[PDB]
Amino acid sequence: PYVRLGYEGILNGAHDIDVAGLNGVEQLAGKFATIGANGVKLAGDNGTNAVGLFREDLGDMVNASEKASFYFRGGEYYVNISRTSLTAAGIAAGDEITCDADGKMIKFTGTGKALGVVTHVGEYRAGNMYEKATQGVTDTDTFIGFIMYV
Amino acid sequence: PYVRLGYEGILNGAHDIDVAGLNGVEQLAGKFATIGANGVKLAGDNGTNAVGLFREDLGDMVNASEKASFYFRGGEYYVNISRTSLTAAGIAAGDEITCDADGKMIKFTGTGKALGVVTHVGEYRAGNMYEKATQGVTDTDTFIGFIMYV
Amino acid sequence: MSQLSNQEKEYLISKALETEEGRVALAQAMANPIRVSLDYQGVGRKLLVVDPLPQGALPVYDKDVDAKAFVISKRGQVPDQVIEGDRIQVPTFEIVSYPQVRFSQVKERRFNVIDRAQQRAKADIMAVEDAEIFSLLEGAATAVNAVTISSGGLQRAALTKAFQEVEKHDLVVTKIVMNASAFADIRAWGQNEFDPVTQHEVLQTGLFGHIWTADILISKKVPQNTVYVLADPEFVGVMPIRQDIQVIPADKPEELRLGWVIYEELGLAVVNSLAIAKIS
Amino acid sequence: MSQLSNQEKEYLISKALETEEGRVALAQAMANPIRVSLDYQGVGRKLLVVDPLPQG
Amino acid sequence: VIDRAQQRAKADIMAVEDAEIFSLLEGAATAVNAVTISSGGLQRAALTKAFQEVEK
Repeated sequence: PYVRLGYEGILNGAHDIDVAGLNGVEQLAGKFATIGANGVKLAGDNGTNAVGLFREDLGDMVNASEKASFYFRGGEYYVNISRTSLTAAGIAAGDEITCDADGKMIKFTGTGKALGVVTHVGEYRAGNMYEKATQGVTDTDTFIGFIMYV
Repeated sequence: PYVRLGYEGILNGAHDIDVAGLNGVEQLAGKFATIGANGVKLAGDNGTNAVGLFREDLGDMVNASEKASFYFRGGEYYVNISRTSLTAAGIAAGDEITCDADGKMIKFTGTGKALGVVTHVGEYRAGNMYEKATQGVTDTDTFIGFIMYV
Repeated sequence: MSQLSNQEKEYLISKALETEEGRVALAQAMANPIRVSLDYQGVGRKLLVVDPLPQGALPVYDKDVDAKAFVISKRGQVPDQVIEGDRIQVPTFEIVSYPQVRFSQVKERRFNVIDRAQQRAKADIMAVEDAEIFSLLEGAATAVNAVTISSGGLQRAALTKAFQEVEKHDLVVTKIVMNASAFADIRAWGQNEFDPVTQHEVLQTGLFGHIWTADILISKKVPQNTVYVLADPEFVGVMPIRQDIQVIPADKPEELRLGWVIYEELGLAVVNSLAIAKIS
Repeated sequence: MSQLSNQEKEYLISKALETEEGRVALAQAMANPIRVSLDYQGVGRKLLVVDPLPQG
Repeated sequence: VIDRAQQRAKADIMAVEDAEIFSLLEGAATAVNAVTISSGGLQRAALTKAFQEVEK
């Protein structure tokens, strides 16, 4: 949700990652969510959000997918439970967060499909809808952002 | 009234006053606009965006919110009827204007917290609410739009 | 000569003309002359920053498999901002008052220089507000030392934290109200017991400087070494502009005083900056 | 981003692109130069550590 | 170097490493501890227990 503030203006205002309660299958080993840099002391919406897929850092931190392009890794088996509040900039748990799903809804922007690359900025984008592909069941084409199912 | 043609910060799309008065099936007492002169197909498009507060000056001219000393331009519940025309293309506030004491919707919040005034731009930018004329109303709006009524 | 009443026709107009009729100016209430300045051109600044690190990694043997360590970073983009104000004045009022012209320009100028610093360093992150520094900086807390103790006591306690970083401090960046009370040393003697006892105020405590700024949040104090830690890029310097020839002066004779800057702020190493919040 | 986007409406920035300026980094104090350091060439070092000493 | 220094000072040894400042050391008798404030006095007091061990 927030593809309606998105369409190339992603990571402004409140965005969740969820429109429906996540599927089963707990993840074992707890860990924190933060999207900040040496602590989240970010309070209020806009700025860097923890929307997008995630990546494990030191395996003690999870954060948003903000790597380099090329050797990109597609789908992942969970998204973090929303702690999006106005005492935060997106999801960032100040306790340990434990995740779940078979994979769930995520947010994709760009002129790709459901899969892009990373420019070290939250979420994925990139062009080429014939060198990229839908994640999840059935073909879905991207034109203004949509919630793509892993 | 049209809401959600605004931009980030506390702002609402343009308000056409068709509700609670509508000149074209009645004619009352005209008087001059000492803001606005810009806009096509009836100017008034940068005289006011969503109808602030209109207050008579010297002689019979009315104008928008301006000043913070030596006769506050603006205030009272005497509002300028913008009639039915075109939304953000036919706002009347740069022409000779007929006012009443009745009308909706009346916007009175500028961008960010504080009772807004009107500059040279028709749209609203942010005053004070205790060092500027207050009409008995305080803005309880949070960032990003949401209706205000005088 | 002699008036008999508080009522005067004389009041409306100038009866004497001098360039001094009263005025104020502050140097200490702005964080921008304190830091170093350099120009930059570009609509924005791009930095790469380090993410959270748990820290630790002990040594292991050469008959046991070598330990590793990693760093994580997120990339950030900072857009430019414009801070500006206009103040609207009636020519008659202005001409007769006289020093009012100078004063209104200097105040609006000061007010813009405060508002640029206020957003960049502090504020919160909203839909019309930024906050660069405040987010990045590392935690430090007076509360560990004691919860409820004097304003003096906090400032002394605060100096020590900086050492940890390998600054060995420089100066403390405090809020104007807070600085006034600490200097005063209130605890309900209002005697000095955390500042030198022969003075009623001080400008060095621990042999380090105090910078008092009103562009910083209330009941917040920040130790950092301002010159290395941040730098101020200037797209445009602050300047007042004056226009008597626009829409509103045309309709009714009016004079506008214009005051503006276009700013950006650079962070060279902002995870050396410590923020502490006062309790008392 | 890192705080509200005011004008940038490009999120790509050419697969990353940044200009020459300071990159933030951690500096911490240490308990390592407190202890004395000296070099050694060998394959292992042997120490003696004191066990219980009977003053009886 | 920072992470090493952090681990090395505090806490009891692991099974891949030996010598950590915290392990090596002894406590102090009840005397060093006071019930009247004097930060200087505690640290001073500590030095004298340490002297018996023959610390310079």
